[PDB]
Amino acid sequence: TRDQNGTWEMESNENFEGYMKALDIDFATRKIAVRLTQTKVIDQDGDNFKDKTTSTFRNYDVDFTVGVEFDEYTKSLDNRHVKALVTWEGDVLVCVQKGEKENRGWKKWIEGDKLYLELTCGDQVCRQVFKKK
Amino acid sequence: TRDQNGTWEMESNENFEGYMKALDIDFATRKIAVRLTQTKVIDQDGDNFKDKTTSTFRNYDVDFTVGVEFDEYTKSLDNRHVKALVTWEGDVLVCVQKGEKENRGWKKWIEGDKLYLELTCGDQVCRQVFKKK
Ligand SMILES: *C/C=C(C)/C=C/C=C(C)/C=C/C1=C(C)CCCC1(C)C
Repeated sequence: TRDQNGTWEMESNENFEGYMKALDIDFATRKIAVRLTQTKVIDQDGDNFKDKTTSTFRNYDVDFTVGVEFDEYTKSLDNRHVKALVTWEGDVLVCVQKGEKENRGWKKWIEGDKLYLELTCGDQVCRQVFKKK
Repeated sequence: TRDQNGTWEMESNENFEGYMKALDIDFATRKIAVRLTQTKVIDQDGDNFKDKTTSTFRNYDVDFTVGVEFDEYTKSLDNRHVKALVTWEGDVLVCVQKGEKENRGWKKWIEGDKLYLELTCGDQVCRQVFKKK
């Protein structure tokens, strides 16, 4: 078939590094690129093609109900089991992940059109700010 | 407020390295992660949350008509101009990218539920396989 329409998810990628080196793509970029999954969206109508390639490293999906403890396997992060509980403290959503790691959890809250997330583990704190699309 | 619904685009990310290290995420993995932009999709109904964070690197878009030569600027790849021409050889879609690099182009074809993409540049060949979602 000549019909290449569809949404296509990468299954394998052989010698992407060699090809990128031939193009002179910088080292930093290649090191990232080889690790990414790619998704390809092809819109084909007769002889007209629109091709969109997107690259992704890892996803993280978590579902929870506030006030309901749950077993959480942090797959594709550090791969541990923790007992997670998310509760409200004012308008701050607060998560504690009980497990091997001390002081593990997070805080997530809104101010104006921005979302603030503070991730904690051990004595380390990571602070992230998101803007609404 | 407590409504955190929406699609959220990361604006900044402080000490992500510190946090991943405390989690014992491996060095190479940390170095890729710190570079990527994240998008957070939150679906909230009352106290029920579904959270999906996606880490992404680059995108590449190209539109063309089979048989019509066009100037391709490879923005976000090697940032060069090639005169690209895409043609059919049987059921294989074949592009030649004429410019500075020799043997530059690609081939795309369907076999079953799979899409095959061979990318070439200089003495290098990259082979990719995609499955329809
Ligand atoms: C017909 C479909 C084509 C030619 C798809 C081409 C996609 C690439 C040549 C991949 C480009 C990327 C890199 C070279 C590194 C950054 C990540 C990508 C996937 C955008």
